[PDB]
Amino acid sequence: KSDFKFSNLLGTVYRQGNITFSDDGKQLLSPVGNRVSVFDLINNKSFTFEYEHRKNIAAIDLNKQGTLLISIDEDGRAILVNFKARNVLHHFNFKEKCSAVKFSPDGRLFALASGRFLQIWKTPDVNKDRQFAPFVRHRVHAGHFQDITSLTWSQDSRFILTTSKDLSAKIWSVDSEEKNLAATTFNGHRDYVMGAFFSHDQEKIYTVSKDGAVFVWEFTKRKYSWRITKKHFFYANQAKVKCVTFHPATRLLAVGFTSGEFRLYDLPDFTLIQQLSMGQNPVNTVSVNQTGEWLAFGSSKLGQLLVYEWQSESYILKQQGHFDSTNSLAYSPDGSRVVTASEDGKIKVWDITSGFCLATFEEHTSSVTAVQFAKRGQVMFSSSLDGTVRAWDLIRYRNFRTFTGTERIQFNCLAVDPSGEVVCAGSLDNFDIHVWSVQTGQLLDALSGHEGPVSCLSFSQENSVLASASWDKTIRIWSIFGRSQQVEPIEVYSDVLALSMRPDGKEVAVSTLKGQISIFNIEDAKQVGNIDCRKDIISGRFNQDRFTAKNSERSKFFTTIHYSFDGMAIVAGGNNNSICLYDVPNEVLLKRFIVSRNMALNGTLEFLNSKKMTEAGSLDLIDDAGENSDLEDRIDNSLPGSQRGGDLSTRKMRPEVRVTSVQFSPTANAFAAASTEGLLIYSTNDTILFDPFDLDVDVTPHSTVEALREKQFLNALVMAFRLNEEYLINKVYEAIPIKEIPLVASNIPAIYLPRILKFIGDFAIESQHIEFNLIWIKALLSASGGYINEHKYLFSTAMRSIQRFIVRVAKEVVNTTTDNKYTYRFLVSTDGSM
Amino acid sequence: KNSKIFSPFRIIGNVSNGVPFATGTLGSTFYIVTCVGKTFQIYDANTLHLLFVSEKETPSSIVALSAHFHYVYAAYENKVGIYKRGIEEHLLELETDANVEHLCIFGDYLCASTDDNSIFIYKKSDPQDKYPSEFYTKLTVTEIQGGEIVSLQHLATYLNKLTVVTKSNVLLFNVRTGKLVFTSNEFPDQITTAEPAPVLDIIALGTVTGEVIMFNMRKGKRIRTIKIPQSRISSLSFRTDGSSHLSVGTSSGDLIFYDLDRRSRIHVLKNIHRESYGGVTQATFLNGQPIIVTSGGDNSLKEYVFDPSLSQGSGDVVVQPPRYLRSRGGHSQPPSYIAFADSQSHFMLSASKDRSLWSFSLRKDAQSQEMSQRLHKKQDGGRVGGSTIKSKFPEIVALAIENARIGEWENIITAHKDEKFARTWDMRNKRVGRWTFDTTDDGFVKSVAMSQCGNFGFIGSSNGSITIYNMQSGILRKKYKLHKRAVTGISLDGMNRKMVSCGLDGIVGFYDFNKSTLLGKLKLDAPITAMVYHRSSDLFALALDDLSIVVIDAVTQRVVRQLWGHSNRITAFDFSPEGRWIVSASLDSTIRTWDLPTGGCIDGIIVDNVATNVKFSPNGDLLATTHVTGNGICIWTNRAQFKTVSTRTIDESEFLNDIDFNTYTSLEQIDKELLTLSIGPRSKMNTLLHLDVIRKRSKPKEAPKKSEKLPFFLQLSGEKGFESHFTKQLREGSQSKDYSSLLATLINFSPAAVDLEIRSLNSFEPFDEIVWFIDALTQGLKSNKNFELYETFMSLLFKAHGDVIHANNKNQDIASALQNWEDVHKKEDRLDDLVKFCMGVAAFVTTA
Amino acid sequence: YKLDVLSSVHFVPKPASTSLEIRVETPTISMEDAQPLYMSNASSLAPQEI
Amino acid sequence: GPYHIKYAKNGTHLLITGRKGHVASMDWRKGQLRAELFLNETCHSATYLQNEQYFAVAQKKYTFIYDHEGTELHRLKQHIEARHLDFLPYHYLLVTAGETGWLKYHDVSTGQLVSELRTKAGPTMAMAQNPWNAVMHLGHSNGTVSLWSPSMPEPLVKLLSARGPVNSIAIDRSGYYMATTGADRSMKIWDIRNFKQLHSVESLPTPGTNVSISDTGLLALS
RNA sequence: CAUUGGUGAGCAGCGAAGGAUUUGGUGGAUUACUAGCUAAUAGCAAUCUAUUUCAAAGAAUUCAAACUUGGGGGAAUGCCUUGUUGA
Repeated sequence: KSDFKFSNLLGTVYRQGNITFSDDGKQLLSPVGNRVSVFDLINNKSFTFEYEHRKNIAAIDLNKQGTLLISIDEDGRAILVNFKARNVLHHFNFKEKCSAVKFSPDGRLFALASGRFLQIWKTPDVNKDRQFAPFVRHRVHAGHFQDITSLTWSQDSRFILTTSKDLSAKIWSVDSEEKNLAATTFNGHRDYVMGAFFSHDQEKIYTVSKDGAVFVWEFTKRKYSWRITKKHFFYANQAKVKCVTFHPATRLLAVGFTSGEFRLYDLPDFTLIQQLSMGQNPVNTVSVNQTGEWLAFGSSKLGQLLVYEWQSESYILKQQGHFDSTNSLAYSPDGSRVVTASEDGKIKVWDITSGFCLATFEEHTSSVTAVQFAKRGQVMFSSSLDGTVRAWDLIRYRNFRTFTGTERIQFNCLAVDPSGEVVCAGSLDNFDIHVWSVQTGQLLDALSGHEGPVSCLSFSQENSVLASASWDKTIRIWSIFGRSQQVEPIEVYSDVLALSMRPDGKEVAVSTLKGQISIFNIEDAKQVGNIDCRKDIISGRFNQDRFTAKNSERSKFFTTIHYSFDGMAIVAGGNNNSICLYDVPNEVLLKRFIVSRNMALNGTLEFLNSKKMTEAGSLDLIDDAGENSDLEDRIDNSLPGSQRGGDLSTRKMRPEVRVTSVQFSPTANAFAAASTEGLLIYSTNDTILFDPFDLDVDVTPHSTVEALREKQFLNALVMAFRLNEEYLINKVYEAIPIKEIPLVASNIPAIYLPRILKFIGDFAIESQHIEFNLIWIKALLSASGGYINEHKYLFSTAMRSIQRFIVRVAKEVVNTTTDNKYTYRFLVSTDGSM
Repeated sequence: KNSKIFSPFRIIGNVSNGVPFATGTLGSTFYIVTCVGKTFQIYDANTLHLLFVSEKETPSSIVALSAHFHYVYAAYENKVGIYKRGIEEHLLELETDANVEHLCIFGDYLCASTDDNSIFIYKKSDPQDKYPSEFYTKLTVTEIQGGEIVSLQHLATYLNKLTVVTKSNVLLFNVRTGKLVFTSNEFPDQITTAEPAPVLDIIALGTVTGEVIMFNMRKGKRIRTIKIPQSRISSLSFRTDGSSHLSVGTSSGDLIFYDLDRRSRIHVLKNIHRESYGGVTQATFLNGQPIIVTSGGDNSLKEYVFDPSLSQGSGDVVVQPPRYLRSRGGHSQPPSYIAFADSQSHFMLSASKDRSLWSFSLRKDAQSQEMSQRLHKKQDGGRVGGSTIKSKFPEIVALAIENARIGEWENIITAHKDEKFARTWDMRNKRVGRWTFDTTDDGFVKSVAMSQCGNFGFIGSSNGSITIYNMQSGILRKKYKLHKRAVTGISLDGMNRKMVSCGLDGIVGFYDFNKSTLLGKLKLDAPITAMVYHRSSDLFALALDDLSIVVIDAVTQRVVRQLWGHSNRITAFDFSPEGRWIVSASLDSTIRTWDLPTGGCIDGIIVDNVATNVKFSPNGDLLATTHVTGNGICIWTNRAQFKTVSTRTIDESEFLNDIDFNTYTSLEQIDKELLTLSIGPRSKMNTLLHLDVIRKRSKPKEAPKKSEKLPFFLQLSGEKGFESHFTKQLREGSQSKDYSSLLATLINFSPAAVDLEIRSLNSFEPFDEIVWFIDALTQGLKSNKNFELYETFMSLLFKAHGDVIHANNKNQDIASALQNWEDVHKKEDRLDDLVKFCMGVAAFVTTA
Repeated sequence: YKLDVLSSVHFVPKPASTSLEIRVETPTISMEDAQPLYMSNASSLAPQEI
Repeated sequence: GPYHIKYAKNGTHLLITGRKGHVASMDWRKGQLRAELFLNETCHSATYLQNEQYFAVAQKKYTFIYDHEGTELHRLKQHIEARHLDFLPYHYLLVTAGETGWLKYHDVSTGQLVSELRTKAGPTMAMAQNPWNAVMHLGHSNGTVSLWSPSMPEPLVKLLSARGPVNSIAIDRSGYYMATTGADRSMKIWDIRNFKQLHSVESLPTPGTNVSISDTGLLALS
């Protein structure tokens, strides 16, 4: 029922730090602020880790063998993760701002550039168990003079050479007996050094500086040691080198400037292989894959990632996430995609299973406030603050309609008719509901009556009435069809600010500014019951709050509500750090989730640190800006007191935590929450939980396998359902033969009908037995059709996943087969040539 | 006695154990090595944060400790280990069987005195090396020269001299030659301690009466004699701040400070450590600071300061008494009840038989307060009646905690030994709450429970009654009289729907809670001594008295499992965080891990010491147990969380791998008649079908800039025959009329490779390559796997060479190949039949 | 732009406008993003638009 | 943050500045606090300009001029991005050298920007006034020290001191000897009349961060 | 008659060698614990100096440089740019 866990973080591709490839080159590890997303680019499957830091990540490094993953945030706090387990092995504090991590190419020991010191530690084995203190130190070198900005291992693992704001590079040997072989330093640059790299036979060293110069060092004569033989320069005027990388087997130098450019040189001899433009912001990180074919570029301003194959100039991927600008959410009527409406004036259709954006629409000028689909997943509607509401056709990608008012108010919420003929939008500038027809572009009516702005709209589908709820402290139900045109108001205790309607259409759930979810019947306007939701809310102290979180009431209500598709639970979320999952017939909460434990937002903690508070003021409300070494990162583009408009630079405050929208998924037991760090997607594993159903002393996996070996398929399937073990259901499901499928599917019990429907849907969207799954679906729908058509709400989010399977992965095989058949008929039937 | 799931992490909550600690100076900073059973721990001194702990437990207990700059010499049973940063950098095994008793390092020599009065002197090998390594000599003290060796000291400015102080006299040994040089006049008392004074030649000697002898060594004459009466002197320290003070810590709990110039006693700190646990076992002034670190045997280490004087001219006469400064501590007695206090596995509650409730920390060992038993001022108006001699509560025998309403009212309910009521506690303030909860039938609180929402507390007494108190206002609501023996377990569902109780009349009673009815009354055989409720699966477990664990589903209301196999009483047990295992520790010194689905014991540990509490983490990662002796909490981890664990039966031996590791790899193809798809991503077919337009959208907007000089063969210059392999394999497959290897390589090929080879087939001559390719695809469609891939390969062939075979239509070979193709494709239209039916009926069912 | 951001994007919208933009027949695969997947295959114009 | 010391010219007041916002003007000898300001913008330096009574601190962008009590008197719209302040005390001139590669002399009695001079060489890495001569020796990132004057819009004389950036310079009271340390771990003792370097310590076993010379010819290096 | 207004005088009740309110200071926590210093593959920590030096390496935009300005008018004299005379 309600065992959710943090599955995915969707809609954020890269924010800040270090972008890594897998050793095979198939997976791409990128840091969102705390967590780390991993994209498997071949199988098209992403995930993100459940653990998270307390501050933004500054470093990532994965082992060669793909076993261990060290992620270091800002200010030292490393976490060592077991990778193929997805589980945190150890926490270790390095107390200075760590600039770089890198394992050795052997794998045995890792280096760490932290301060002006080079630290070398030994890795813990993964085949062993957890220790109190697994990190055993190797050495700490302290030759440099200022902060160390880069770190590179030799190909054999016996040399490291580092790079620092000393304007200098330095070779250390790992072994004390090879100190004398390599104990040296390299001077001569002018601004910094930003990279130092070995050749593929380590007899040449290339060192690149922030000034824009590459020195080729070689161990030659004029007994003789380490001259500069060549000084090549990039002749960029305003651009500065921001990130360098080097693949030594193919001799590739990939440089990324602060103008947007990246250049690829060959470098024993400095030939411009390519010069391209990632964007119009700085380029903040470069990486290569092990073969040397893919180059991963990342920028932090606007937060984008670009994986580029450079032999044929081809973008493998070009994605751009979002941070603190996501005003609304919707699912496709499937578990396929999520459509987000974001403050930049953009709408993005994101996939789920491979967390990338499939499409972007960019026609609204200002921020897009809300987005809905029709009662079909081909057309969506969006409502924005430029005073317009537009329709979009997701087959030929065009806004075919743009409805506007007359007196140009700016629209906040919208709602679209099930029978897709009517779109009604409500604003806060006018508090009348404006309703347009969809086919003809005209506006039908302005439903008036609300005193004070309209906060939420919704269309009750299975009877088609309109529920509009407003700061009037009033719900109002309009019946706008059938020649009557009649209203009925309901009065609530506070000004309502969220609304949802049951799948039946029989009840409305409202969410008020007093901290109450109320639930009303809609035939008779009487109140059915309310959930009081004010004490199960985690509110936070801001860094600039002069009052306690206990007394603060900016965040003790919910501003988004969604009924489940059963109709039994509500998800709820507002301007606070907790998302709540409630149970309507029992008016008691099932669970509470804590959306972000990142101290670099604001409303996260309840109790700040009095060591940070001085008698001057908080140590965290001091301008750390003008200490910076960059004119562009030092200036302040802000406006006094503005919020919620424009870029994250235009407000001089720490971006708060909030959840802007929530929905339940239509097909699987998941829910998505559009929040300040992205789209948090929570989902359940019937694989991992043990939740049986009508057990007994005899029901056992051994007894079930005994029943299969004694050929009692109905009994084996029913025992596997009562054990509710996923591998057991899968074993017996593939173990029964073809000729007994209709008998078994007839004599299956009505209590285990929805369980077998859920199992077939999930297995079929990821399985290769299309014939077996279709035979099973045909037998079940044949045997038990009237039961499902009767219990249309118990089987909604199971038959929806089954429809998804049929349309997504069976109709495509049918398409290919029919095309081949008709092309063969034309090739073999028609006259030839000459 | 090893395990297969759990593995010991560390034992949490100990500070000291009565072995005299040692102080080690680093640069200008100090650390403190304290002994805790077999491991030691290295504490900072400016803050008392736990820096280091020993990484491997010793084979026996640690007798002595000493600490040079970076190195720590720990003398356990027969050996001496030389550790640095917790890791054993050298071992020094002695050549006897008698245990090591004392240990003193100085210079290049390490002097270790085993208990039969023989001192082993070890020497550094090279005078640059860091610890003594080699055997050098074996001195001995016979009976005619001295009694049992009390201590081994070294005085400053003594070339190769080792001051061995015995129970009768003080000896000096030359350690290089190995020759005694001096024997003091025999003291008429028994000497217990020695301590080198920070002046030359002077050692202080504490006896078993009240005497501290200031004894010279250049002359051999008792310079001073300071009498503590009616005490045994246990630890001596001097001051090196610039004031001439002395600290005499007694074996009664007292610590007395003398000024040696005025011959005065400045002060006496009374009862700092318990007399019953040794008293003061070590006191040390830090070197040049007015800070004394005193450690006892009651699992506590303190340190005090001497604030400077309040006068101006007088100064050393008006000395302020020593005030308190930092300290760490734990439990003195073993712990009684533990509980995980949140879902992060950050905090433990631990209530112990010294009547103290602590809040230990599993993240940082300096976050662990003690919860304060300081009552609240009444809300009625009367005066609370107790003793005016303040005391601690009786010991705790049950605890319930619920974090749903934290920081708003109380969320712990504790049941104390032989009292008639429970207490509320508050984990926010770490204080007691303002409500106490009575039973109302003269019965002791035998068990307690809390609602999930944090509103209700259920108290089950020792006469059957269940009282239900609201926790915000701590006010009584209900009372359930089903049992007439005691009530040994209460629980409420997560939906506040049903409520289980279980009691010593062998009775389980399932009540409703939203109504106030009885749903059922189950009677088992034996009495019932414990109940654990897993709410996520609605299964509870009852530990009985015919030595079994009865697992009962609460909804269908009957016994589903009955785990047998314990051979004595069942002390404690708990569920897995997901509902799959029950871990049960029992009084036959065993810990068994039973599996709930298959029903059998999958793991068994034998412990040396009986285990009285066992609690899984609320997260998956930790197991926490606690035993009969030992003042800590043993922490174990999950190999099962980082790996997979087989589920067999082990216990009768020690004391179908699909089903074992409970994973199931799906069949590649069930029948040889049913269709399948490819084993891979479902995007390979769409990419092959639309391989050109996706690359066209991937290419950038503008042209990139290049140079003019470039190597033409740059790819081949990236440094470090006759036929093609695909065509060769197709040719051999045509020769042998077997294309299986060709189809293996075609499924193997990547998107571009496939398009490249299929475009570069040969299509001019009597078309052998096209005929062989279509023959291979017909063999694949007869093989009935990779159906999407063979259909998409034929579509690619028709889009590349459609014009060639269209022009050369009705040629015999291509006609025959296409006829066989059409035969098998006709044979496989049934998939479209299936899809049409399922889509139409599903649409009708869902909408209409 | 500066005024809207300063005023915390509450404002009153633009009056209206019109513009007769053009379109071009392309596959929607090439119309959408740069990524290994896709979601629609048809052209960019209707059959009555061609 | 890390503080920053200035003494008055009488040697009777002390002006400390911390990198965060703490600016304190105190009497140091009778233990008084004349003015304490918790400015929040990162402050770089500060000088008592003519008395104990007025002092100018350099802030995140603009230089500010404060009274003897913390009453802010002026903010200088023309002194953008300064890190080095100074005061020619007979000429009543506040000299500010910044990150903009400019050098500005502002007459503090009238209120008038006497001169704006464009150092070509980019952000200034050190600065010290020759007191006997009242001429500003700046030290650039190239390694050149430059003697500057507010009438000539050209450097009076350029000296190549060190390889790579100059770290700190300091001129003797008598106006004859300049000490300059540069980030190539080097320290030069230069003569200023006739401009002949005297002697050049070449391998300091860390770069020299600060130099100062007393009124007895004592030479202090940090 | 009430006071859901203040100031006092007494009970009933609670009630173990007392009780209540306010308040200065210090300690420990408020993020998840791998020891101090330095010139650092080691040394010091009771000291770095009567080895603290030498050898090596190390010098573009022939100066590209305020990306750093509240709005309008101007700018004698300055400053910048371009040309010119004379050395």
